[PDB]
Amino acid sequence: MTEYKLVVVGAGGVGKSALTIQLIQNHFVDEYDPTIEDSYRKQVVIDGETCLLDILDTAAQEEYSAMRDQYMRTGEGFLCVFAINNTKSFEDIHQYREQIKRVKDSDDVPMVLVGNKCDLAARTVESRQAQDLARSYGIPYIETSAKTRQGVEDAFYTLVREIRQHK
Ligand SMILES: Nc1nc2c(ncn2[C@@H]2O[C@H](COP(=O)(O)OP(=O)(O)NP(=O)(O)O)[C@@H](O)[C@H]2O)c(=O)[nH]1
Ligand SMILES: [Mg+2]
Ligand SMILES: [Mg+2]
Repeated sequence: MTEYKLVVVGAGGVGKSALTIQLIQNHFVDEYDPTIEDSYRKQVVIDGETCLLDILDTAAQEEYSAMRDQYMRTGEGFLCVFAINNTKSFEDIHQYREQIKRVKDSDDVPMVLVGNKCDLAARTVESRQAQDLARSYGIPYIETSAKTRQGVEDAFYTLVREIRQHK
């Protein structure tokens, strides 16, 4: 069946790991501690088709990762995550996108912009601002909470559909 290589990127603390674990966790382990970069597998049916998702949870740009360029080459679609209470993380999206362009040599790489931590009242990035940004790149914008689980499935499955539509 169809395998998708997905990569989760973004600034430190935005919830890259929390999102990934929320999607892929089977709850055998009650609380799972993800301190390192790692890969995780999830089998899912999307629009009638059984997909195997291979999901790479990455470190922020400021962290050293030897395989960084290679996993961006491998990656077929990217969740570009910022937190709605962290303006710097939203501003850093430009840099994550540029890194993906640098490696893959394309302006048309499948991506979804994800405003995480939407359960929090203390918002500093308005949804309209992020919609405008996503529209300028021709990518979807999805808000999520890794805590309440709102939007998590939508974010990842939307990314899969972007990859499929890119073909
Ligand atoms: N309120 C709230 N907190 C969240 C949400 N997602 C993650 N967090 C919290 O934000 C902190 C960072 O989460 P984490 O999953 O480690 O983020 P990360 O982007 O993987 N961090 P790192 O870059 O260090 O790997 C944790 O305290 C986590 O519980 C969310 O949707 N809502
Ligand atoms: Mg993490
Ligand atoms: Mg406000």
